[PDB]
Amino acid sequence: SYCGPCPKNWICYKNNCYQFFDESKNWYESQASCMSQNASLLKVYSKEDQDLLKLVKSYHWMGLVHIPTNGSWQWEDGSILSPNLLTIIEMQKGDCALYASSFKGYIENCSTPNTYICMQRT
Amino acid sequence: ESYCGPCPKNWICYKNNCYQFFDESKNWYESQASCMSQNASLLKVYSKEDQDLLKLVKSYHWMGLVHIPTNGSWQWEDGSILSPNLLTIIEMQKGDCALYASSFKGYIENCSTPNTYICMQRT
Amino acid sequence: DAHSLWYNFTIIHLPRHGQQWCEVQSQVDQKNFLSYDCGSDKVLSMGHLEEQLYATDAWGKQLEMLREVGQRLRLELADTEPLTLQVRMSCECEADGYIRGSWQFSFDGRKFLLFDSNNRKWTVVHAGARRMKEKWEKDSGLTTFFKMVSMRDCKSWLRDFLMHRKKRLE
Repeated sequence: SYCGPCPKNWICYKNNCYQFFDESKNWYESQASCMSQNASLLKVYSKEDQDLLKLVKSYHWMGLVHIPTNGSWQWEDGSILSPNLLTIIEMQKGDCALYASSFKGYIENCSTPNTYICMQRT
Repeated sequence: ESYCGPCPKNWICYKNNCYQFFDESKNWYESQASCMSQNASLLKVYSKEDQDLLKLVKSYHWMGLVHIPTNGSWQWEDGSILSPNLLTIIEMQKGDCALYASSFKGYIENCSTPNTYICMQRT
Repeated sequence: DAHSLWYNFTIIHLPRHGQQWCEVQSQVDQKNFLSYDCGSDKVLSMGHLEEQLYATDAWGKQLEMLREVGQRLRLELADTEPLTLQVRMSCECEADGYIRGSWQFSFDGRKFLLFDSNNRKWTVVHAGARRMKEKWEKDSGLTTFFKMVSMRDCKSWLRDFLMHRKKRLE
């Protein structure tokens, strides 16, 4: 009946707090931006709990960072990208991922300006 | 930091408003009915400010916008009239109903053709 | 060697008879494998069932995007400058990976616009297409949608169909 604690004017859904920034900046900058407001970039951990993410259009930086040695990815908070959550689209050389509609993540150059999503739960 | 208004269970709460997107395709009437059976109505656009997240929406969906057969103006389910400043209406297909599309755009559609929809509930 | 993937859309604004507003024919390495009603989510005739392209993760993703591309083009077709928009989206992998992603737009059988995803250049083919170019060139979202889907999504399904086309054989 009440959506979990969130800042002012932040999208709240199932007690998660999202915020889409129209401003176009690079991953590094996007990271800091969220950082600078007690929040992370965007971490996908549940298709169910994070259902609304399939209605979003365009591409947005997520809090994904990979280790190009295990071809694996992990989030800012140190946790690994659990399988069966995101369909990572692989043209590379890039080392960052952009969240795209219907649980997809396009790998791109981390220095390419782009809109981003900040998340904060609880 | 604060709380977001009272909203039904599992509904996108934003700027004290509630939304819910249905993947189920119904025609306007069938959709409108669905929102009514949930103490809600079809999406209603009154403020690009209070509802900016609407430019985030992918695809087209029914919104509670209808056409008045005489004066050729559009009105919401509640009766009020669309205010010049919110939507740009483009004809996609025949009908007297309007689908919403990302970036405050209203697309005309056959009221009887099945589409997904967006129920709202002004807090 | 090089491989390609061609998607030929037929989008109609204000369909007249029993015409479906969305239709798409596809070809893998220049030849057919799927006819799909991108408007009602329906495979109409996916000839070439000896490679089970379906039964690949790419298959559904592919149909997903075919529907999204069809819906985007529909709205765009609704506010142009019954109208039949014929579009061909293509991607081709060479021996290195050099993927060429491009789009071709027609409106009644006469080519109108060409989009080079790679160089991201919109080039006019018809005098009367100068305005749509402007509009779409300035619609950064649309144009980027055309680059992302043809340069990556399409190469992705190509890669998976191929990688699958072999494991069977060898």
